[PDB]
Amino acid sequence: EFPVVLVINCGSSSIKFSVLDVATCDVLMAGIADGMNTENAFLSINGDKPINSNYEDALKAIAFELEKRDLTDSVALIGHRIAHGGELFTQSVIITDEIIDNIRRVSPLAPLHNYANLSGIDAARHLFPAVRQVAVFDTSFHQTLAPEAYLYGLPWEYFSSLGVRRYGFHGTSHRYVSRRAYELLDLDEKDSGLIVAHLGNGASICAVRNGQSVDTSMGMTPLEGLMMGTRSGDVDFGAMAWIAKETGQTLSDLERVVNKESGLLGISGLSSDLRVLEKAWHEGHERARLAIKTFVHRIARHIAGHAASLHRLDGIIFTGGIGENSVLIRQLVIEHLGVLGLTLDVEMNKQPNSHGERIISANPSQVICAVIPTNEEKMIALDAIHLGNVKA
Amino acid sequence: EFPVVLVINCGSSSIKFSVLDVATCDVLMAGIADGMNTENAFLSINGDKPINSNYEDALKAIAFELEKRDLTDSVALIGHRIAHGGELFTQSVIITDEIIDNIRRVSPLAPLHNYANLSGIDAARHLFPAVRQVAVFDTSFHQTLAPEAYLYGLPWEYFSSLGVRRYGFHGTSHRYVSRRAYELLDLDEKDSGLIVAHLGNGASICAVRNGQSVDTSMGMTPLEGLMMGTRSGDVDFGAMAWIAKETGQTLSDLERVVNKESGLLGISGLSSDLRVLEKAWHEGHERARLAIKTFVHRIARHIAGHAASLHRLDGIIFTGGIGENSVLIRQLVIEHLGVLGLTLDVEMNKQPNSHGERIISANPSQVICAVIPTNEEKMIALDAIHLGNVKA
Repeated sequence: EFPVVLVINCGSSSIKFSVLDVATCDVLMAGIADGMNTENAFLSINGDKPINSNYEDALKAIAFELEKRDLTDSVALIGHRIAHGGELFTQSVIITDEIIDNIRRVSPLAPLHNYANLSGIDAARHLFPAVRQVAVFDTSFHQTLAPEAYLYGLPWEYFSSLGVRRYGFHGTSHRYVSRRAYELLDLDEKDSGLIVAHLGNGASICAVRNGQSVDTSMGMTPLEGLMMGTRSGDVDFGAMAWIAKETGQTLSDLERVVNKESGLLGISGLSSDLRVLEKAWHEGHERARLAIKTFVHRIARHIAGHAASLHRLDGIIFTGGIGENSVLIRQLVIEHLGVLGLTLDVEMNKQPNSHGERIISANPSQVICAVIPTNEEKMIALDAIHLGNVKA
Repeated sequence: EFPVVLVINCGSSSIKFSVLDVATCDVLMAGIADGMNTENAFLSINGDKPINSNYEDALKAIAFELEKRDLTDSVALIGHRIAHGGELFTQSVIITDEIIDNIRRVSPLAPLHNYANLSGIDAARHLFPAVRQVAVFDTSFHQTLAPEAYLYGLPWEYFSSLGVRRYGFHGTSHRYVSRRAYELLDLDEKDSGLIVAHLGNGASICAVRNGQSVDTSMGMTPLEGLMMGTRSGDVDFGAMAWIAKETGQTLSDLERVVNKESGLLGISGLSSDLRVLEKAWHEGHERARLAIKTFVHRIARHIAGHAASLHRLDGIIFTGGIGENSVLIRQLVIEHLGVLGLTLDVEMNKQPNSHGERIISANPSQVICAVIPTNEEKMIALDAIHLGNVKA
């Protein structure tokens, strides 16, 4: 019958979706319902002919587009991406009224995206009442973190009553990539130490000991850790308090600066795109050079820092938009980690992403370096497929 | 004639002082003029019989105490501890009107302590007009940091116009300890990679490549990096912004919490003193255990992170109150760094601080581990003595 999985990702102003074959996890259809909540909303199926509304309206359009393509009868599972699962979700679950209630409980931890996810769930339940639906969380993989790894240095009341703690993100990616690495590197999952560098527009490092996440660079919010596209990353709180006095800016004013105006875009004053910055550096632009150098320095710093949660380091894995495609960043990051005895294979590192799961380190390297393309829709689908066998 | 150096440290509410022999750098007198700016002020010479006023009043008392001890005629040099030298000071200098003017320029970077230092300089110039006086800066050693190491991910204007950047502290300690390490470990200064862990009430890590500071854990303020006695250390700015909404606290309200109420005291809810917390952990107290475990985790994390600024790691050096005396912390931190191939010599690590400069790592260790007691007054004096030969 060739059943399919409908993967849904509801952002603050967009609904991204994919349709994957159950047997192969091949993408059969992809799209994005952009410009949400605004009066102008457009659906772009397969990147062609935009056609012109609330969250349910956009999904009803997608459902009617699958109905006219005769795929509605093949949708056996629906996968939902949830931004934040708090401490309540440690893995992917079958959606029920209880799960919805519990997602709503943790929604204050991400008031923007989580309510959009619930809107996507409410709509998909209305349109597909007979289809099994699953929730896959960004945070769930990092719930194996020890208290010493997730606690902040703040007073205990902030953690006990307010729930302030490290959660970490890109967890679905970090899990997927780690699983693939045991195959590629011929490692035993239960006797392994990996560092996964997820480098995209948002970026995080994760240390994976014996199949479990033990440290990750993002905190309670996606703002901590690595410097990113428009995100500052680690920043001295005293420096932020010093700025507030000099500029007369509040905490909310500076939160927007840290999130939207900082990072690669902030230092260079040009772009959050590395392709632009690399060219500018070769064209002699110094602020683009510094932005990249700082980006690399902070990546090296966190990769090495995260390695302290491992007993033995077996592999460093690059993934995400930047991790998969930037030959320069990988070279610089690896060369910034000679202290861990890394040796780069320059020609292998030059190979484009089309070569997929690949080794980029030379033989004398003490630690294997690799690129593994991340596929978050596939992991969502694979979780959905596995949960498809359940009788509940 | 046996000339001496008068070392002065002016805090926000105290004047600490020592008198060191020029030839040996042996402490001949030590004291503290505490309770400054308040109406009750007491001078404690050698920890006996407190005797009972502005910054000049307290120093005039010290000067009269040296006059009655017949040492005033032996004071050939006066050393001043300056909290912050901005970007203007890269080393210890002979104090002139120009230097004073320039210290005043950078005093907005530390409005509390720096003006107290200038008050100590103004007073010491009044009391000892014929004595050479030198300034030694907490920040100066970290001025060798590359832009990639000291820049934050914030927009460029914050660095260019406001001067927001990493400065780092304990620089005098980090320099001194690093110099001693080349002797103890038989290393060539110009071909070496050290990590210095300064663990006291305030704590910082510093990476020293070829004699130069290349990375350090504190930032623009002493609030960034390691979790400390009452300091939180690295904290997600988004988490702080999240708290502000829930509690209704401002940025200044949270700065005091981060600085005075957090850290070891914050998590344990008991003490900032490790001796208390160690006993409590053995007595079964869980929050004291977690405070120490988090303290160690964050130390391990930064030591390993800082090692990425080195090409070869030769030694890890412990110093400061905790680094010198805490057998437990050293054991746990080293055992948390098996990834760097560290091997602890348990019996050597048990040796008390009276054994001074000592190796605590076993032979199979890939990296030498050592304790080197820090002496900031001596480094101030040694800088003063060297600058004593100058004709200006």
